[PDB]
Amino acid sequence: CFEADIAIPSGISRPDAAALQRCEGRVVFLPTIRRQLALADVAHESFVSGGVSPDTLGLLLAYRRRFPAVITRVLPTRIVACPVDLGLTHAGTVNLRNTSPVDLCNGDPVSLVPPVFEGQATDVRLESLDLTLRFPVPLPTPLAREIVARLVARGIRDLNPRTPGELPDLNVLYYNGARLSLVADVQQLASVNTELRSLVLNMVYSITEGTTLILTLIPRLLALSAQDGYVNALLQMQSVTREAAQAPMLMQDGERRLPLYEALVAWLAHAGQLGDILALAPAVRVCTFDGAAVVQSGDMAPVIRYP
Amino acid sequence: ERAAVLQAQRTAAAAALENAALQAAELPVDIERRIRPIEQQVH
Amino acid sequence: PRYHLTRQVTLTDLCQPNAERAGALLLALRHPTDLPHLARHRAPPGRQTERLAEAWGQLLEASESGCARAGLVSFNFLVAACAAAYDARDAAEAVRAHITTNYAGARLDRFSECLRAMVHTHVFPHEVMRFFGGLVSWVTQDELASVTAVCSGPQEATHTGHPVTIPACAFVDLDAELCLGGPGAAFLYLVFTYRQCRDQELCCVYVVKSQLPPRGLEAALERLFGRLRITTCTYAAFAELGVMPDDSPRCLHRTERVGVPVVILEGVVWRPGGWRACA
Amino acid sequence: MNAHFANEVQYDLTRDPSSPASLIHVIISSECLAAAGVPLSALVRANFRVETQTRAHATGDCTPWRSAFAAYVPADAVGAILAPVIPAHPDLLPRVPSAGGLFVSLPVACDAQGVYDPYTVAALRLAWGPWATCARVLLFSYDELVPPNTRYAADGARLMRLCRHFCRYVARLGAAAPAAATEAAAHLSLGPPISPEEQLTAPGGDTATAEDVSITQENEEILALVQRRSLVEWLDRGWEALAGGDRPDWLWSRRSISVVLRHHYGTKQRFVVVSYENSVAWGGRRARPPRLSSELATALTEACAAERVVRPHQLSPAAQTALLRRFPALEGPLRHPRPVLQPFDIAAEVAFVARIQIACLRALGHSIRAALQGGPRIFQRLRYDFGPHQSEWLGEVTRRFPVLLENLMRALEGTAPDAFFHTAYALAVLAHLGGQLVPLSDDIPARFADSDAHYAFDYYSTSGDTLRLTNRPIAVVIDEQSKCRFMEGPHRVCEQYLPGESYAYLCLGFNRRLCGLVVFPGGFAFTINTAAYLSLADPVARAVGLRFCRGAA
Repeated sequence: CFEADIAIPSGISRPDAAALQRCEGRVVFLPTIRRQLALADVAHESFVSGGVSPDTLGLLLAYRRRFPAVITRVLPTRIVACPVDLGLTHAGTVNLRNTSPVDLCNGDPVSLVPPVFEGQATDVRLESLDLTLRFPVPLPTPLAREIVARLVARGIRDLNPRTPGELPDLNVLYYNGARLSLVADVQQLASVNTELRSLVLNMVYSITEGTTLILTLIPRLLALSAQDGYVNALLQMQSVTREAAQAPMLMQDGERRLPLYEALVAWLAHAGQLGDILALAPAVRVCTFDGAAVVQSGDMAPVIRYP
Repeated sequence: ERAAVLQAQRTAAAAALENAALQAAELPVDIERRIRPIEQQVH
Repeated sequence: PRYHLTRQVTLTDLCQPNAERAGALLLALRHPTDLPHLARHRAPPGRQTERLAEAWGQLLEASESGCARAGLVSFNFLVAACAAAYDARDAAEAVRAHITTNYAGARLDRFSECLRAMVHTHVFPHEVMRFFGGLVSWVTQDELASVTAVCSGPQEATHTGHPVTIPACAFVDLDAELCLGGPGAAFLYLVFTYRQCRDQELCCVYVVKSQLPPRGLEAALERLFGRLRITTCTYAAFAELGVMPDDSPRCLHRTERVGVPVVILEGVVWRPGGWRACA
Repeated sequence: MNAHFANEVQYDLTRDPSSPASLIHVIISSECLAAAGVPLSALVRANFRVETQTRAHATGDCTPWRSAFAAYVPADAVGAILAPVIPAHPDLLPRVPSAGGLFVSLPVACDAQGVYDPYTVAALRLAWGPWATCARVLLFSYDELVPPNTRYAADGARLMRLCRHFCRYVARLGAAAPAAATEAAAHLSLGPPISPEEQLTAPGGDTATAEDVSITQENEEILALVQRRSLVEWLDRGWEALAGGDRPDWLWSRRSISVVLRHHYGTKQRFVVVSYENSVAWGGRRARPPRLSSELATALTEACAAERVVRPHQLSPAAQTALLRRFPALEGPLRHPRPVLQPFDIAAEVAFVARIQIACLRALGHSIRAALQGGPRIFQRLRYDFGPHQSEWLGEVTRRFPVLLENLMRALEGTAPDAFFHTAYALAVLAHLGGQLVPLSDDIPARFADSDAHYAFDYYSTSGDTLRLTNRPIAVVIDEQSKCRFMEGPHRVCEQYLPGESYAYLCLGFNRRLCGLVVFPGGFAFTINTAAYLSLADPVARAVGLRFCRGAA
């Protein structure tokens, strides 16, 4: 585990000692690797920057440059945390707590998302030690990648107004059913802006010279549309692909460079990496020993290493 | 209301001096290259 | 299982670990007889791909492969060969006074040409010469080699930490990043910083010093650089050299084996990591 | 340097816009800011925002405020482009010093086959902060800004001195130069300080020179009868070894640079007109052929100079319309009954302002008489209780009273109108002319546009001299009786009190309803219907508001 401890610094509200008991299996973001550390850098008051608190995109950027840690065992003197970034060498598969409305799967990669849900705030309050605690919500990673694209684009609509007030909310989610509504309260600009620029600048490099030949086959896409099932379902209705349909540009130097093969490389370099440069890295994977295929809300799932 | 305009036109005409004086900075200049290397040809 | 051994049989045409120290940060030479082909491929055609066809071919002139393949590249062999390249001269060049008096610049001069030729046709020296380890034993013969230089996690610097103490081999190397100092553990990485057609295909080898995650290292790779002035692209690759789980045991010395500045680093979790090169 | 360069990236936009345009580099120096009213210390405290808008001379509207760039560097601003500074090698080019200021290039309104319109003004605005007190406005016509040609002849002496100073730096320093720098020096020898001010004052410029080849080919012909890699590529390694990088800021310090001196028609000042070679801006040798035409600056002049017509409203009727048959955009300044901008005058934008200064004072002055027709009954409007001997202070205020209301209006006359637009009444009308749109500098709070109970005050000194004691319009929410209340929120003395709270203060508030207050100490105040006296014609006022409003996002 390469054991790391966090002590109980000063006093105890006597029911709130039991509040630390039911947080077993949650995640602490501690911005270090320590053998002992105070509880002051733990809470959300440390997540608050100079003067201002981060938004749910800034908390992504706040959870960027800190280190997650697993609650292992809860003492009245200390709390032993295992440093996820290094000390994931656990054949004992140190256990986590699922605090999420989604019943997951077996075999999901699990990445951490700030509490942004309408009813799972994960707000526990300490008044003897005046601190506020937001636990991250562990979620499956495609469902995690369906969230971060919404919240930045919702903040993309925070730059430009123009349109009438009835906008698509980006606030109805879909997992097999299960209509989810999240919170849209505040959108800090710099958390939107720096997230928007890497969405711009990576999509710059992901276009290359041999990429341009693919753009010719855009009318070839709709030729498969009215003659099969798979393509017509692949072609989205709310897509620009159905909108843009309504050429080599020769410039041929040398022609032994494999121009089409080189196109799919650098496109995958930056447009292939769009979930992980915006959000947190997944290192938690669902692995139950008993053959249980799903893990209930509130359960203690065994946790294995990087996916 | 006139005194601002009658000053601002006067400041323009004061600036239009050196707008024209620097434009008239070629009248002792445009003559040397059109006379001097032509006379030693006559020589 | 927190103790491992690895072994590769190569020549002493490369590193000559008998001429090295007990602690050296060895590279392999994976794909050793490679790169006439990838000289031709992966590059735009304004690079004149007939250069690396001869360039590595002059390297093994200084060094027929036989049954002992060319490998086990030293840590010294890149620092001194790029000593004339990157922004340190007469101090990085002391690594050349370390090599040519103990190892040979004949093999450097063919390879410093490769360091202008590999980077020329976009055949970048990351993902070739992959990490091998810290030179545990040197059971080599006279002109041949048989080295055990274990990979495989923290055990290289425990089984040379319960006893080589991991030099940095140049004080210019071990880049003192994070002068904003605090307590914790050190996270070591292997970055090749480039300059493409500005300094005519620059080569660089140095180790960074950070208490930073891989997600807090890429923006740290965009900041602190002055070699952005390029446009081709895909500069500044890096992999994980692993964790030094102590910032207290770093040192500052100039005594080795020619007086070469050197940094003692005791106790390292050698997480072998993975490379990344896109921008 | 780069503020001239990054604005060209905004010139790399537009694509196919409403009107094809240009871009002129304009370097204002120190005293052209100082005589304008710009504090040089506050901009010295490099990328800085400039809000710009462009204005026609004859009629019409204006541009909205465009966010631009700046580089205010105290140096030899001509000499810094010419002799730049490497961090390791600042003595790469020793020079002669000069004055300095802001580096701002400015765009140009043109036509299809562009004939630029002189007398038409682009307006600068430097914003030190939010407030109108942290603002100045600058005037520039295209007669002021556009020379016919540049002076890249001064660039000829500069470039070979560069090669000699690479021949000068390595020979002085010696072996301390690295391996790429010890080469490129002697490759410039096989091919005194640099005073940048001599490139302005040596009488030489541009020429087509095709007439100057035939005038020399028929001049060297007689002599003949009687008788019967470059250096610039070594300049790159000159920079790439001494700097260690490319620096596209310094890349156009090697190419063709023209440095032209011009002058300012407002305050007798000088400034600089700059064009590089590789600039897509005006005077660049990489630009779009349709640029500028100096035709309006020759038509209306010579048709009035050969006819000796001193003012072209005294132009002859055939001499009017024949120019109208040539250039058709002049129907505005010649055939409009009452244009809201004055046709053919230098201070036509200034006389546009001074009317508004006049027309409000009569709207003030005939409204002050309105509520004060006869002997008034004002009794009071605020709640301030007295001590017993404090009433004898108001015994003076009986006697003191009528001299003030002259001297308030005297001081309202006594201000400059440029200094009047920073006060509360000049913006409360703009909060009402936007209600007949967010006015400039955003001094208006978020809750001024809610009620009519949100007033906005100015403060004048009662005793001594009758002088203004504010920078800020102090907006005090006012509730028979009604007690006062402030709003929400670099240090000015009088800004701490309620209106009319104490002696030696005259308080003067206004509304979006434009029913104002004159608050005296002791509750003794009264409303004024200035809305019954504001006579601002909307087509006159619509050129007023657009130059003074800001489109809020």
